[PDB]
Amino acid sequence: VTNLCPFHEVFNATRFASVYAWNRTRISNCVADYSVLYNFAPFFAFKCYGVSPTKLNDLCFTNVYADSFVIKGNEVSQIAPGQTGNIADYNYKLPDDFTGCVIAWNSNKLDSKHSGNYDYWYRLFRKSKLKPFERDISTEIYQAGNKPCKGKGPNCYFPLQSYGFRPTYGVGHQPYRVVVLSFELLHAPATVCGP
Amino acid sequence: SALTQPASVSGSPGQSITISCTGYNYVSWYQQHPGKAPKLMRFSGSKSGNTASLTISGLQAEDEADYYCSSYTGSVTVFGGGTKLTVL
Amino acid sequence: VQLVESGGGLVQPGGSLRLSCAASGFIFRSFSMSWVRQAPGKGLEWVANINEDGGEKYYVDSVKGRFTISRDYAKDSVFLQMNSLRAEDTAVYYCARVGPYYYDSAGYYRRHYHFGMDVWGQGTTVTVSS
Repeated sequence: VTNLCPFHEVFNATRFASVYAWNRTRISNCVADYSVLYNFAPFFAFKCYGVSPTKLNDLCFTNVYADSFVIKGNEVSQIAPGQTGNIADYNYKLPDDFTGCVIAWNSNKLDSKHSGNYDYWYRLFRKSKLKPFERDISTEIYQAGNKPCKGKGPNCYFPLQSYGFRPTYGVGHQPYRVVVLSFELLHAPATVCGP
Repeated sequence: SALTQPASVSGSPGQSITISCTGYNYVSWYQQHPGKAPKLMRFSGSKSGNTASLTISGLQAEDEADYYCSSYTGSVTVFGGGTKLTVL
Repeated sequence: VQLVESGGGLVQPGGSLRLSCAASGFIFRSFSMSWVRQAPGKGLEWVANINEDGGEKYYVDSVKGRFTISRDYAKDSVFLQMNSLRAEDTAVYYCARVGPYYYDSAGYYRRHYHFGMDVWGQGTTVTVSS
């Protein structure tokens, strides 16, 4: 084993991207050792769909996709196939047949500056519901009424709102970092396996 | 967690008057005249810990109304006692 | 934008009524809706709240689970069924939309929204008496 999959960057990045513009990293052509994942952070909401976690070292996939972002405590449960809300509807939606794992852990220490960590935004309004595995980084003013908007107004709203993360909040409002691993095997031989 | 407001505040026309609301990041202010539904809110808002404040500059005759502070957080909203402003 | 309340009137205690809130001029599938009552001679008081999809319904403790508030995307309106009416329940009811149109203080640059009840309907009167 000489080429370990670079999980040292996904679970230990200096800062994570906003949920509406969640970051996607591709992991391939490497040996995947998930046993070290528990050493990265005290995982709170580890959950795998379509695959038993204890057998993660005994499977192979063509490519792995890590989608990393930051949400609130209440919105962690929205990261699941067939779920609805704000994050699952207008920010980041998983397919109904999703296969992979979800790892969510608290980051109250790194994403709470006591004055409002307003660098993490989420999409509040959208014309339609987000398609699975789609990013909508568009920043056009949202129209709620019938009049033209061409900018902010009484019924013309900015689609993105900034989280007000602070360390004084409860566990339900403290920021949580989420990494969703999706496993894919289309045609190519699996370049990702276990030890 | 009902909010606290002064019973009534009075001031001279054209004078800046401050109304306090003591109880938390989302706070809204509404104005209501008799016979009409309340309306969302020369008016300057500020927040400090568990206290919010609304200052009115350039008081006029038409500004006689009742002002309410609310805290819409999570999914439960709580209204204050209502401050009936008096214009001299 | 326009909100119109209807379905109020006079009722004996212990009855069941239905209040209807018709919305126009804005998209109904994006704004959470709240019902707030005001007794004559008193201030406002929250009654009920529902999100856009209606899957999260919340009520004040003073009404327990006696009232049932719902919304449907078909007719684009809100409805509130009233059960076990009491003497202290007679009030004028308004339905409002929780819209982030409110921008409080200089935090506009920081892009922080204060979700308030920007549009209030004319409300309907429910008088619980013999």
